[PDB]
Amino acid sequence: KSVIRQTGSSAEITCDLAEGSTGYIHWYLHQEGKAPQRLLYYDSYTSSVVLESGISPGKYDTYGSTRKNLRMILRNLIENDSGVYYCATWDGDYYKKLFGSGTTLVVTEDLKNVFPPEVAVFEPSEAEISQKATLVCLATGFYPDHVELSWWVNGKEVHSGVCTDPQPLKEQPALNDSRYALSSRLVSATFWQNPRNHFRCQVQFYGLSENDEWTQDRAKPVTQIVSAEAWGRAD
Amino acid sequence: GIQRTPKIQVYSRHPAENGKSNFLNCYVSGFHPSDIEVDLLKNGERIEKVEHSDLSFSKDWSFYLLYYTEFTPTEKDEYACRVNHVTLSQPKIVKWDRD
Amino acid sequence: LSFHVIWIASFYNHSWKQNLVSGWLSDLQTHTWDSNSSTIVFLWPWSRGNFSNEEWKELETLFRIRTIRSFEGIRRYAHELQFEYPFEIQVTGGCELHSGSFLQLAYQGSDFVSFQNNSWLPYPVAGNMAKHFCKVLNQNQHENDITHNLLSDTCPRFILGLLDAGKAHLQRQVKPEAWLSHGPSPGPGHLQLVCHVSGFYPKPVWVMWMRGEQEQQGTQRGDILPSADGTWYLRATLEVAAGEAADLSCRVKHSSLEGQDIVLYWEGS
Amino acid sequence: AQKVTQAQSSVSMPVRKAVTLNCLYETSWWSYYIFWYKQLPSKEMIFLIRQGSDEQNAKSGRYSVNFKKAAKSVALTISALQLEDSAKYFCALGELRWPDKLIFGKGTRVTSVCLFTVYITDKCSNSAV
Repeated sequence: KSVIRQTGSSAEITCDLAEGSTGYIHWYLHQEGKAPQRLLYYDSYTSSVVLESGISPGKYDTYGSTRKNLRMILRNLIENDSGVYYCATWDGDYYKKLFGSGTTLVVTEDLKNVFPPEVAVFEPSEAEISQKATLVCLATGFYPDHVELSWWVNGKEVHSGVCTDPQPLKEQPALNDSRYALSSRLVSATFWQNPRNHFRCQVQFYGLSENDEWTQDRAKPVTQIVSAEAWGRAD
Repeated sequence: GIQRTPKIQVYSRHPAENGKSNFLNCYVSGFHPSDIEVDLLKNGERIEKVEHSDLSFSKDWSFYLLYYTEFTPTEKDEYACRVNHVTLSQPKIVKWDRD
Repeated sequence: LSFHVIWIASFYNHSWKQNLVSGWLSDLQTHTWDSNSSTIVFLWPWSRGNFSNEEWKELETLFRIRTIRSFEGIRRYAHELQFEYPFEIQVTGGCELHSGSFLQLAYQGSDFVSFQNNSWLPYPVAGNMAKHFCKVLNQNQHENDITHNLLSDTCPRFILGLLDAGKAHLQRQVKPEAWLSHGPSPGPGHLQLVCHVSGFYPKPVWVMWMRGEQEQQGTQRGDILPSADGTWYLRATLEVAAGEAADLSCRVKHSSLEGQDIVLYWEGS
Repeated sequence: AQKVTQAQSSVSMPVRKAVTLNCLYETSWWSYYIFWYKQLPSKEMIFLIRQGSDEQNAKSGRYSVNFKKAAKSVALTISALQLEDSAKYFCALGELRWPDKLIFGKGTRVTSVCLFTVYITDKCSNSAV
């Protein structure tokens, strides 16, 4: 769902489709601000991989010999060809072109600039009952700006009573290589007045893997789970 | 520059005679976009089960197709041949002149 | 007088192509190809010619590997040869009576390249694309040997067998049939007299409006159109001044009428 | 030889209302569908409605289309507005006889520390921080 890679290396995106009503399969690239376009399509009946318009031949290849488990590998990555990548195929009726899930691909110059989040719970207003309370955790200092976040109070997943800031806002907007942050503002009066209620707001961060090289003096930002802890008082 | 409009010609194999079966031929010639919607119309409705010839081209590499169907004409029925094509702003309809 | 094979490769989109192969003897068609079964469909009993039952299979295998390899070099060379979607490719090849062998190719309706003697030659007007296309076609020398073998040797020895076995169907004679009718008026105080003729074979005919023995020279003879049964059709019109027209007739001469002209006399009521 | 674009980039409408999204297309075809798609914030893409050429006006469930084929315009009219259906939307177009790739528009987006229930955040009671 999320892949991070450096410039000049290779990347393989695996996309999924509902069972297979598959004839020819197409790949589309989506970039925020611009319009999505098709890069290439794969004809499995003859293993034909033809590009489109002014696309550099050999840059993109596809070999997934399965209706639902199909792969596309893009090579010699640059800082430009980064975005969401979809797989699509038409219906049996050819009336609707069904699309896949989509893999978010981000590319950076050096294998640094990636860092895990900094999630912690803050102190709300002292008014509180004077009959509601709102505890919030902020995840900041993480790049790329694609993480998952939940609350997990009392050892149970949260479902309702929370709206999460969908678009993470970059801490330093001038240089487009810094980190971003997002909020998770989320309770009744009697719940937090009870000093036995636990909040373990957690963030799932996507990063590198074991096969990735690491040279910086800090820790390698592998896919991690960073969580905070908080409780309540009586006065 | 290299988009040619088809020539549509409508004719009957046999003289028109109410109650007797006959054949209606529509002939599209002289086009090179090469993809076209030829339809025969009976009182406005699209006629189904219309057979054609295998597509081919002439010396100037211009494409011609023959489309035909059997039918029994009446006094109140009027027929036409409708053509939709790249080089056409609207579908061109050619009627069958019966005296 | 000539037998030729045509090939129509239409690339409507990157993932949409349709190639049609057909074998024609002048106007009428005699063979067809079916990629579903990769076999040659003979359209007439005599359309097999004087060829062996074996080398017909050897030809249909040579065709299927040739049509499948050819129809796939395009879209691999689509960017290469600067072919713009959508586009069309057309090819004609055959031989004539008594014995010139021809083979020509068309891209986007215009003459692109041609095959002469034993090589692919570009048309000078076609530009530099044809030169590139000629070079890629001139690359493998076995194919051009195989092509030249077909055009020089197989085509004449086949057309001789085809015309011989088709003698009963080539010089068969079908009598015409005519009916007169009204046409769109060409103006005010003017009528249009139309003389339809249909059902004749072969194409050579003679049709003209008449006044006694004076051929009315204002006779507008139309095109000869097919009728899906081997016969033809032709309408001849004539414009008159709303009068001095009730004495007009349409005369038809054909090689099947055995010297008895069909004559129809205008009524106008 | 085709182009598809959308004018507005981000709008907002009251809950339980009716809103529309226009789309302009310059096409040289006589047989084609144009579709509307829904891009969720999680990048998921969902089909919405299918119409085009001479195919009446498509109302396939709680959503209609204003079809101006003479002026080459299509507007996706979504009535009985749901607060849930708040995502991005993209306008696509493709050939009828030979279905192949689609040409899309630019998209139409639809919508210590102290919170007023350095950072700016966004709103989603109001929970902006």
